[PDB]
Amino acid sequence: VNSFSGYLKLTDNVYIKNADIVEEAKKVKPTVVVNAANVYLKHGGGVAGALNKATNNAMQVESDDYIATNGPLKVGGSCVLSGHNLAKHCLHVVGPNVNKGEDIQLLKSAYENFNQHEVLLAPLLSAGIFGADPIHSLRVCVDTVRTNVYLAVFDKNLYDKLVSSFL
Ligand SMILES: O[C@@H]1CCN(c2ncnc3[nH]ccc23)C1
Repeated sequence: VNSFSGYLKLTDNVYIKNADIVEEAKKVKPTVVVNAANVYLKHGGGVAGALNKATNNAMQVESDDYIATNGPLKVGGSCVLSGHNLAKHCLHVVGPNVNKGEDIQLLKSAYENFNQHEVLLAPLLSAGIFGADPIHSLRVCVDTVRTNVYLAVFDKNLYDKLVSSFL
């Protein structure tokens, strides 16, 4: 039993809700919140910009030190950093950005990072400003993640479409 509330159950392990991931994280304080990161951990917009703003830029400060030490992530890769005031940990995961011409097959690799964590709050990878089809992202999520994932879909209109089209 966990403290996530109001989710629709899609499969044995995937749950979905129309919600703002920032406000959800602040309420639940999950062990792991997933960020929709880029390889440089430049949290400008989308989910990343919103999470960083909620940390008063502490996420960006920590991220800049991470990059200075380690260099960029790989597309499809991830790193674990602090969750600041939002969660114990933040798993920064880089899904392909279609608006940069990145390979969509890497979306499965991106979701595989979730399997290293027993429970996560997460967005649909590569959705929103990353330019992928959210229905496809949800399909890859369900077919790749085996751990317990609580998906927050910000757009209510998008949430309703995701539920009604789910196979
Ligand atoms: O890529 C799409 C576009 C934005 N996005 C989000 N998902 C869940 N919570 C969020 N809060 C702020 C943005 C956001 C997914």
